[PDB]
Amino acid sequence: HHSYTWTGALITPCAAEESKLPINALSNSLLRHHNMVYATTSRSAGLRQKKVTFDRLQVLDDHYRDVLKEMKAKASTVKAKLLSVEEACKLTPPHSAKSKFGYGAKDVRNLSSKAVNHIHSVWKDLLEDTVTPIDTTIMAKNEVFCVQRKPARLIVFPDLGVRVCEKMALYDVVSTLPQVVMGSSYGFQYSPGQRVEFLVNTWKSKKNPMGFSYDTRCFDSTVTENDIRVEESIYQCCDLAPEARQAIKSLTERLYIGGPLTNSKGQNCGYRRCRASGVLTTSCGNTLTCYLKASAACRAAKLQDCTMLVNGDDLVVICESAGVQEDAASLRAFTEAMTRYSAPPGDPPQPEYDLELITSCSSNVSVAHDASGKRVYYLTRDPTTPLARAAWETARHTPVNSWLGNIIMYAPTLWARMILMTHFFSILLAQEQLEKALDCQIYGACYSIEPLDLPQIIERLHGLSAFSLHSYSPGEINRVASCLRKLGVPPLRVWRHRARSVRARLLSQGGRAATCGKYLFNWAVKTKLKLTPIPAASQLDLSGWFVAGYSGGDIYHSL
Ligand SMILES: CCc1ccc(/C=C2\SC(N[C@@H](c3ccc(F)cc3)c3nnn[nH]3)=NC2=O)o1
Repeated sequence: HHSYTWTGALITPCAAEESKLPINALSNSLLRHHNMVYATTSRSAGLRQKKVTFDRLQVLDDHYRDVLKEMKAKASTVKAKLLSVEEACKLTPPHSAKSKFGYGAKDVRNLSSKAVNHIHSVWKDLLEDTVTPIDTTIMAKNEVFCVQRKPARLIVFPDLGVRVCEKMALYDVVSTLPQVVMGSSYGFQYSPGQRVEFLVNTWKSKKNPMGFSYDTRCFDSTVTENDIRVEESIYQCCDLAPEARQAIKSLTERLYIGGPLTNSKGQNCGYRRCRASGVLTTSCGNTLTCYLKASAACRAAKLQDCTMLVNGDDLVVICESAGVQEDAASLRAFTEAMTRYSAPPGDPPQPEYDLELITSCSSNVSVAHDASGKRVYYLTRDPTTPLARAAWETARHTPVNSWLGNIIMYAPTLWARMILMTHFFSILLAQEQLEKALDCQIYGACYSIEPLDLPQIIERLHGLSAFSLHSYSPGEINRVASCLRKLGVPPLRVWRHRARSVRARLLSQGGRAATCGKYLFNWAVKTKLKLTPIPAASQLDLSGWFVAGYSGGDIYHSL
């Protein structure tokens, strides 16, 4: 029951890898302590392998099965449709990994005959063959972090032709089933403000609120063949075309359950018997499996009035405190139950009685004040990683622009507004690229977004309050200030000055550019403006922006 097996061949890169933070003429204006930023490479792949390789044990009891039966009952009310080849193709990221069969993402998106014919042939093979394991590629991810160094994460994905077939058979499923099965507990259905709203309204729902987060040690490796088959049983509960049932069955047996691992050089690196992190069902499956195990675990632990919030492998639980002593005991029972379900904790879960002290999805609730001085809750997080990546993206263009995604997701925060917005808008203006669409990711899906639309986008996801928040909490203030000292980032005084400069230059531009200056940097001037709803803000089609998670799902969308 080992998560993985290895032949000994090394996980190889498909291009030159940089470890040290690239430096340019802009670097210092943001960060001085360059040696604290690094990017993980294949060189550490070996360390990760040893961490994610272990034997799994599972003891499923009646609570587990009772929760599963309930989940299947909700799942049966779901009706999913097969996606056409064209539809699935249009969902393919312009820069997705090219197929090993003579065509790439560009060919897929343009519906080239070669790409369509191969896709159709792969689809046919899935319907006729439900046994032969599908090949996958294992790569060491290149991610940027701040020191104090972690080994590179691994990514396992099948060929482009297969990814397109996954979409056809399961896109509609993984996009709609989770919300029906888990209801208000499915986190990807909420925007940042909606997630904060759900957490506060839930916290208040309890007379004696108590909450905690649960971090499973390498969740993907804890997923057993049973878990993957259980997820399939849930999918099959949906009303599906017979052709889709066969495709989902086949993908489960040949890909999801496990298969061979091939490095970028074509050598067999080993075999996988756990969750593949680079497939379409990675997010939905982890969310379903985490919710199933945690729900059953809550019962075993006898937690009162439990309200859960699940996002992939990230879990949040808010319930009725039965006392400080009893809570601690319950939590331990919960952990023991989770462990029996093959989901041991990486870090011991601790009970919190202060919402702001609960961190889930690397984030936490905090409070500030809007123009009217009213108390307003918002989602924030430790700026360290976001700032380390912003430095890298300062001297190196990357496939994913983390700074953009961070600005969109945490626009109300002190650090995103003061630093991220000021810094990158200054750069955009200098290169006159304000209107250039850039790629960023929201909940694992890729989106092409033009900086000039940030104002309208932020107003839609956070409301005008994001443009005028102030008097942040002492806790948040200290955490940001510490980060800035650690990384060597200029003080507010400096950023405010740079913001006025950027703001003035934007206003001169006019059009949307001026809108960016007026709204994004109204906090910089001494005499703030009124700031009213943006007209074109209703034209934006953010329908599929916050519906589900697609981490590793190879999903694309054009705004
Ligand atoms: C990171 C270290 C730090 C210094 C001061 C604070 C706390 C601040 S600044 C602020 N408001 C200003 C602001 C500065 C930068 C921003 F990005 C937003 C708001 C502001 N001026 N005019 N309107 N609002 N409110 C607080 O509690 O944190």
